[PDB]
Amino acid sequence: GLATILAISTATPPNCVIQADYPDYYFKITNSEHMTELKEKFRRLCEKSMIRKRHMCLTEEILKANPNMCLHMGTSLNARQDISLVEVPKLGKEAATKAIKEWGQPKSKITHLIFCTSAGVDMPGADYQLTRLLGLSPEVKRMMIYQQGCYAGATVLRLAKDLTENNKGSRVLIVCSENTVPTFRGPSDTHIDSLVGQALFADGAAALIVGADPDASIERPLYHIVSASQTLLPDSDGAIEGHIREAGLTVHLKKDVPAFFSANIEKSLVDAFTPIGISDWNSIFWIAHPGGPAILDQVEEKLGLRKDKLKASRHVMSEFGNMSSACVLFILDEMRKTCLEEGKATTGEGLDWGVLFGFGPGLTVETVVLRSVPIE
Amino acid sequence: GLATILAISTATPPNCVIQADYPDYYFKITNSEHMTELKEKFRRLCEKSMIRKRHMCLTEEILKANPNMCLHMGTSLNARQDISLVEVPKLGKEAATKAIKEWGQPKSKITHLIFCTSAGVDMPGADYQLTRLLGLSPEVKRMMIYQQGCYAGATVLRLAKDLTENNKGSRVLIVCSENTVPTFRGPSDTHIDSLVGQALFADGAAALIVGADPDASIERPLYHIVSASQTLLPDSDGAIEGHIREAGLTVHLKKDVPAFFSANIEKSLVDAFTPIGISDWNSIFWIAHPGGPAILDQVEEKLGLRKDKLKASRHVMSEFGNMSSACVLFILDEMRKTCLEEGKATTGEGLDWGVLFGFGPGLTVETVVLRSVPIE
Repeated sequence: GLATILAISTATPPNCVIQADYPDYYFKITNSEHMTELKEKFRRLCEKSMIRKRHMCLTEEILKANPNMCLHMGTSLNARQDISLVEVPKLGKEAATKAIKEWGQPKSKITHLIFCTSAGVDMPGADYQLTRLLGLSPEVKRMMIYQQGCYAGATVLRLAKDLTENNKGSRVLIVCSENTVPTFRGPSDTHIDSLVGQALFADGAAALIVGADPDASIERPLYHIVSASQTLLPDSDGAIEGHIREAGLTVHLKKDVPAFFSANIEKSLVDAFTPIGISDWNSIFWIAHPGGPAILDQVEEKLGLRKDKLKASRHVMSEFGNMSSACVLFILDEMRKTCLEEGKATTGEGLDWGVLFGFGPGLTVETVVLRSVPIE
Repeated sequence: GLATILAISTATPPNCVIQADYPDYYFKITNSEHMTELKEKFRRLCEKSMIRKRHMCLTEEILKANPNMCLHMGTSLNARQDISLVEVPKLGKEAATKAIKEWGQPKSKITHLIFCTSAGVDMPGADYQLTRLLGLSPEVKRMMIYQQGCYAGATVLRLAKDLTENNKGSRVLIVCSENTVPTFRGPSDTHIDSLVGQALFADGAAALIVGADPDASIERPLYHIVSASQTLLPDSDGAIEGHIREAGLTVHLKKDVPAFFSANIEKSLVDAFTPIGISDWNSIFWIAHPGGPAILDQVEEKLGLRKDKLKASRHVMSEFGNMSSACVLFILDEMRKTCLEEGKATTGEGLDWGVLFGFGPGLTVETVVLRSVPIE
């Protein structure tokens, strides 16, 4: 009885920004059009991002009401909190409602809730807000995963596996909800790494139902969570940092983040798949947190992946940008929907075994081994 | 094979404040001595707190260097973060080293780390900092429980139970580390509830080793974690709130918080103990988060507990104050040490079954059922 994903749904705020137009908009809304060379640098970041569009509850109108958010380091945490702390459970509820509808069982059967966001902290947390918004049972067992950044979409699966497998009959609702409200800020020609965030980060929420021992008469498995690991990369201290400050969430990068991930990723593959007898990385299906396009390019190069292995991952990046923890969950939804639509033999692009990677601060790699489910 | 507590240790910062002297010190350091009636109110809060002393890394010297922290609502989150983000894993390391020493096994056998704090958020988190400070394996499986307030000492036991029981051979290190750096602030005669926090909150860290299937030749069980539940109290929305703002962590209370907990606590007892055939609440040993003295008084009254049932809980409150998540772990250490010293028959004051309560925002009650271990 492995933890099994039984439903997936997603949600995004209606407001959408076209990446091709973002450099003009961003340098206008931040009053930085005189920064002609930095605008060109940002234009190249956006072109290289391989993102077509991003959803953002931050509208021009809200930014106009919050000018300190358009500065690079304007005092603005309170304004960011006021917006984000409402948005996070609101967007998460939209995804959760759809996931519960697909699942088809009463919400009273939800025994556990995992909520995950890096978009703003509060007491009680977004898990409490979502519980009240959805009308979950007051006895729902909640785990609130705050501020773990971009690997946390795999973290919640690692958590959900132990929760559901140790508690017979349990059904876990997972909700990840992320947005750019804490990180949006104006440009600085001494903080280029902050510009990278302005080119990549986006809003989105994903919700899943997870449970061991599915009842085949009422539930439909999509993926089985076989194993889940976490590791810190050698000599990587300080590569990615995010600080929660009076100016909001500031982001700090070293140059060769992609090099660390690509140089170390095969060790996670070896540890996870050699015990199963698997060594051909093109023979498994892939879900890779795509928030750094260079990371996927370099992993693909390093391992010699066929250019289609990362297609669903890069697809979600193109249509949605870096939604932090939400991305890998969006990608799972994309994969199982595409495989059903195309008559593939399994929810894992016709393959039996799969890998799901989360990447983020540490540097941390989360490695989840999945089994697909046959499609008949 | 139940999750079993195998070692407990604690740590506090050296700087200690005597409660009898705190009202004079507090109104002097905050330049509020003209607030004679509010000082009398605060003096009564401190006298009624039943706290003798509290440990605090916040010294007079640090406060003198950070005058905005002595205002009621001075911009000061950055200053608070700069202090707290270093202190939290530092104090947690002191407790973890001692717990690992008591446990007696190599740190390479630690497979999971749970870190818990409400004293400040950062990316990577305090779990990462502690892992590097202690030299844990880079593959240690980490869970970072941020900002869950005062019930989170039971939350980490609920988490640790599922982690260790679902992973054969696993050994979990739990560290809770809390301090007053985010919440210390000057008085306001329109924010009386903030004064309550100034009378109660304290610094402390606790660390445990938890594992299922102890090896009796090298390990010594103290408590078994039988069950763990969480529930939200009816009609309690908004009773306790904490907001992370430009002025730090602000705390907001309604009047009858103790009434909600005492009125609802027996339902948690019934749900947890009736299935085991237990109904006499004086026949189990008690660990109760003591951070609200009125809560313990009213629970004792409501249930008719003999006046000694809460002795270890009130003892930790007297000697250490409200250390948030750390308290219930300090209390477990106190109980097992006292029972060994006094020749009691079990680590649970001679009784076989016990209850551990966490109380906090929601309103949330965490209910952990424990079994004691015989003492021979």
